[PDB]
Amino acid sequence: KILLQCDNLCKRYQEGSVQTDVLHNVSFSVGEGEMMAIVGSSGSGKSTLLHLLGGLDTPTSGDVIFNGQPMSKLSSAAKAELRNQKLGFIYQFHHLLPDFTALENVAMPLLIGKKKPAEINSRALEMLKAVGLDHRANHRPSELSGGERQRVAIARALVNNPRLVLADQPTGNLDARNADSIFQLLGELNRLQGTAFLVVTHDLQLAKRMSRQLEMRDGRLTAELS
Amino acid sequence: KILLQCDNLCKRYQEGSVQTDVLHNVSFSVGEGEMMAIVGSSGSGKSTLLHLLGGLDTPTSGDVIFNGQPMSKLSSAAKAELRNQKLGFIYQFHHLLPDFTALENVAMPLLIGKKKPAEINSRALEMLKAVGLDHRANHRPSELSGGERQRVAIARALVNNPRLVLADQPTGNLDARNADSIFQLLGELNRLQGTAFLVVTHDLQLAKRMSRQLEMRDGRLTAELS
Amino acid sequence: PLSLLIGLRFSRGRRRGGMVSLISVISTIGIALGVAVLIVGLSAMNGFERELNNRILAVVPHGEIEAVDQPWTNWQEALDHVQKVPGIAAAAPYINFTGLVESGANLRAIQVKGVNPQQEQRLSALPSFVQGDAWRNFKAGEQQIIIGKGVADALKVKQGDWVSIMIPNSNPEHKLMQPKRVRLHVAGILQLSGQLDHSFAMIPLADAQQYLDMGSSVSGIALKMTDVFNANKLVRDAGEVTNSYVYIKSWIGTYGYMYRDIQMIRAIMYLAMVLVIGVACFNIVSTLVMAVKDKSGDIAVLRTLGAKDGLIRAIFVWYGLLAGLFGSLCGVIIGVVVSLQLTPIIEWIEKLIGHQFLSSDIYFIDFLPSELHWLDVFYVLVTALLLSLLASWYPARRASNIDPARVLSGQ
Amino acid sequence: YQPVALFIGLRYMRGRAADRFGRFVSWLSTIGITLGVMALVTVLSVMNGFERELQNNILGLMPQAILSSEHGSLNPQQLPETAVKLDGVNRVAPITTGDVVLQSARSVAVGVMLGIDPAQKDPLTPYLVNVKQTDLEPGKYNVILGEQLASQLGVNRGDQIRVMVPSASQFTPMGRIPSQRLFNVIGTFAANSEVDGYEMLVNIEDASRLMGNITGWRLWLDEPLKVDSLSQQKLPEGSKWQDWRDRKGELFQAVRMEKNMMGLLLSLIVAVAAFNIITSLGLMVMEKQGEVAILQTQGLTPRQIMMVFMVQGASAGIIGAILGAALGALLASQLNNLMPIIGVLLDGAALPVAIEPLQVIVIALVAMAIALLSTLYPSWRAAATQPAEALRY
Ligand SMILES: Nc1ncnc2c1ncn2[C@@H]1O[C@H](COP(=O)(O)OP(=O)(O)OP(=O)(O)O)[C@@H](O)[C@H]1O
Ligand SMILES: Nc1ncnc2c1ncn2[C@@H]1O[C@H](COP(=O)(O)OP(=O)(O)OP(=O)(O)O)[C@@H](O)[C@H]1O
Ligand SMILES: [Mg+2]
Ligand SMILES: [Mg+2]
Repeated sequence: KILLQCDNLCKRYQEGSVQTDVLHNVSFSVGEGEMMAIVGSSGSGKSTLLHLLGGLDTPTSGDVIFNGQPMSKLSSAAKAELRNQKLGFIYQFHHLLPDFTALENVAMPLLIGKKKPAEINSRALEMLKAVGLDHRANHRPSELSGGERQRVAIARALVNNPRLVLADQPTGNLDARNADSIFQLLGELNRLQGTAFLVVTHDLQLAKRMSRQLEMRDGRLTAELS
Repeated sequence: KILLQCDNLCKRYQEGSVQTDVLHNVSFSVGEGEMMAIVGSSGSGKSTLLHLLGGLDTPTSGDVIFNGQPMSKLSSAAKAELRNQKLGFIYQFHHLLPDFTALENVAMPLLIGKKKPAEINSRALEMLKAVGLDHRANHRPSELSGGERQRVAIARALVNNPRLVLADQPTGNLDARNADSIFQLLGELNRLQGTAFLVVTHDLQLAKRMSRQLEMRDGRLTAELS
Repeated sequence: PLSLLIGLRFSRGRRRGGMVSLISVISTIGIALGVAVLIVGLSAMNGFERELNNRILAVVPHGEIEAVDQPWTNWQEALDHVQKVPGIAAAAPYINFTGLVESGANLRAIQVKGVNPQQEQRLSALPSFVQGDAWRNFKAGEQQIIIGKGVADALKVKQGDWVSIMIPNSNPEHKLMQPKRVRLHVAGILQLSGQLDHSFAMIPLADAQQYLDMGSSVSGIALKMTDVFNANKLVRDAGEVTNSYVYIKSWIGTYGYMYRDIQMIRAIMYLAMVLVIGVACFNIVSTLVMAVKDKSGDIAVLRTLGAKDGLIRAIFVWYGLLAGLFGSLCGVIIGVVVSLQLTPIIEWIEKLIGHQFLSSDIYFIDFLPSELHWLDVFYVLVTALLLSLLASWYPARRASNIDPARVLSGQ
Repeated sequence: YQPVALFIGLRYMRGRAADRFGRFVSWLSTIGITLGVMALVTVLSVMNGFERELQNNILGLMPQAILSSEHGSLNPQQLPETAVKLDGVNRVAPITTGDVVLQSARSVAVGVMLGIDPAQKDPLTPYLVNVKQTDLEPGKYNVILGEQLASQLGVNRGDQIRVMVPSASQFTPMGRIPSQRLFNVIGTFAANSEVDGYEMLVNIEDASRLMGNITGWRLWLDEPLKVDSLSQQKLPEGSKWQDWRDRKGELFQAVRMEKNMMGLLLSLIVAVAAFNIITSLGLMVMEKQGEVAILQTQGLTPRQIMMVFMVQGASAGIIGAILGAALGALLASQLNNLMPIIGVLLDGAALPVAIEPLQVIVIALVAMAIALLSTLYPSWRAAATQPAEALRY
């Protein structure tokens, strides 16, 4: 079965008289519990595609179907719920709230989901230990390093046990060992919770661990090349 | 040879009467034209050390001497001159002025240096083309991508032909091809003008192209372990 | 220049911004509003201050010197002995008494003041431009004389009607006797106001000498000065040369309660003006502080590239001038228009609202008088420009003195 | 905790700070609200204090209003004391007023007659000195004068005063003799007011008038400045209705002008203060447009974002209003003892009341409502932008 489908997805940018288009009828489908890599060149259009599939932007030339529900014909009272439980998102620059601690940052989607308290701390600490951040659970994002500021976002995406995780470069600020550990964690999560992963990566080595690879040369999702 | 020398400097943090020590007696030295790599695990303290060497933070112990002049005891005008004419810096998160264009961002160090406007635009355009960003000179940082923003920061660092470049993960958000091209450009710059490149990198195979490969762990600069 | 370029880019920074950003328009209409309310308040204060001088101080005379109830003709040097103290604009000998006016069984008590033939209008502005009546042509003969319009309540008279006059003896002895009740011809009516022009009449000093018995002695003196609220000092000072008995009361002494009320009113108005100045200057400094606090990150980035503190100072004084000059100019443009030609009568009902806020409460007209000074406007512009420069300067240097790595990280 | 909106709103206040100046930028809105509220309450207190002080000290001795009846020496037989039905009436007592010329052994002056029953208590009673309001027998023609007047014309205890009534004059074809009487002063009287200059009192029953005298009716006013609305009244032929504005007319004009100017200055203060609250909170909402993008990414309903920003606005406004009310009350109560306005005018003082229930309460509530309403639109505008669009900056 399929989980997230997009077809004829075109996005163009126009602020002044100058036009700049980034996508050319991108069409692909992701099934449940599926590894996937969207490795590609810089400036190709990987991040904007991820924004479009997540419902955080308007494609204006197509539609994205999530679990049979198109994203355009969705009320704000329903988009929020989908975005809170069914889908998790990791930004490329790991946008964190710079007034909460790391523990509160990881536990924020659990608070938003109206979960009953006194185990929110347990799940947040479990995820912070899983990404390897037990000793930095009281530091604000301003007091965190760039490498471990990314792990907070990674844990925040995975703390709610979603169905599909859209990761935008979850590796670029990490070393090889931490990247390997986090990819093992993602594989373990797929094995147990069955969560599909759509990861945009620049590291070609760990991209081979992904079940499927795409290219996105110049805004078109080609099958495979280099 | 020598150009920059660290005299047993160490850094601690007081996060509200709580001590979290981050550095332990760093006493390494670098010559002129020596391309250096620092490698370490995430959260070890590479970026704090790089900030300390550039004069952007207080060492709270020891001192950093630039070819005979300590950075602790220096006039504000002299510090600004040093930072503008003979020291380039690449931030890990490429802080660029958001209201200016890419060309204006790259040309900004030349404008502060009081150069002739005829050559400023030519030099900025040449440096923008060097990182392969010719087709985005009119784009604001909000209209650029992660890789393009990183390349703009790299071009801004090298646009003034400094004697020493402090790079903090210059190829974090780049693919393999662009990272290889950037490192090649760094090599050509080192061979032509003789500028030392103190680069912090998370990539191991790309760090093998350096003269010395110091590994920094737990606030200490080990000779070589991994 | 580079600093002006950076300041203008900061002004138009938000997105494309069209012409200017949200921070720019919010920071430039606060200055305009402050300047407008400042000049409006100062114009209203000047308009009220003119009213007190015209309607209260000019109406009543200041100071006196009384006689020893004996024939005292040696007073011709008084007009030469009032210029010893500077500030005495004019002086005029005068006489006062009381009487009755009869016209159709409408007797009314009237105090009557005798004035100098030539100094009746230079001494004070009261009997000068009331109605342009048949004054300044009385002579010693032609005893027809002027009275206020408000005295003709039960009396129906005009410029030529005849009335009766009752006078007392006022002999120079220990006590008083029966009144003489010597009648006289009086004709002529003026109009000044409704408060003083109720039971007040006017007589010459020339015709007061005959049918009287003090031997052409002018008992009282009159004075006018500039320091009206300080006038107690100069009245005593000018009375150094006098007869054996001298009284040094003035408008302050005779009307102490009215003077106290006037001083209280002035103090309250000055307190309210100080409050307006304090409030209308806070929204200027506060809004410009937030802009620089927002731009602190770009200040750090500029300091990283090697920008000297002089460059940042120039950038932010240009930023303050751009946010201040346009705002102050718009402020004076709107304020001078709304103060010189105030919105006369369009105040009845405001725009339709879902819930009316405190309807049928106390409603007051804003201001009838307003004086254009064209000098306090310059002071308001100077203080607005100075405050705009000062507000966008201290946070600039405060952010410039921090290490770039700390502030750029978000600390 | 469970109310996530309240938690985020409380955490948005009490920011990172870590500096003396860092707290100032976060507390700018609270400081502005406090300044506006304090200025409003202290200026209202000063205004009300002046109005009350002038009202008491001037119109607590002179008749605020009186009717007229001169036909037949009218008694309440035509209409009892309950004849007046106008609003703002609190008490009515008999009175008799008119201009009278007083001749002494050495001087002649003028005054106004006051008719006060010995049994009836008048507002001028407590200021009597050395006398106990006695000797005002109907049979005796005893005269009460004023201290200022008595010093002015030189009359003390044990003297005689000739009384002439110009209004009550019998016109005949011999002379022009008005009503003439001889009164004896058998007491010392005083009052600390302007009215002491010409106050003088007698019994109502006297033959001072032609006919055996006119009988007015003193009418106390709950609002002595309401007199502009004295149009609704009834009176018989040959008489009229009178107000306190017949005397001190320039005082009434000055009071009206001062009230108008104070109202204008109040409007200016409100206009400046309301603008500062509206813009500062809107800019605080607009500045954190990236935070709401992250919250919407995590799954926050726009209603929840509106609640977050409304909670922050309320938390700022309540503290600002309370601090402003406290500071304004303290400044009003200490405008003279502390002497903050050192450059005080000569013989000039400011009198406050700082009345609580109707002045310092509604202002704070209006300020809090303005703080609430200023936040709603910017939060709605920020919640409409796409999360990936706002986060690009
Ligand atoms: N106020 C603070 N400023 C900076 N680092 C702090 C502070 N308080 C605690 N720390 C911790 O000190 C360490 C310093 O690490 P640093 O910021 O230099 O990054 P790093 O080791 O180069 O990491 P990476 O390259 O993976 O981002 C981190 O673990 C950080 O969480
Ligand atoms: N608002 C915009 N106006 C114009 N061009 C834009 C706009 N937003 C994005 N672009 C361009 O469209 C392309 C899409 O960039 P995108 O962020 O998808 O790249 P990327 O592959 O993720 O980058 P990186 O390698 O830096 O991570 C880029 O070339 C970018 O410059
Ligand atoms: Mg991207
Ligand atoms: Mg780092």
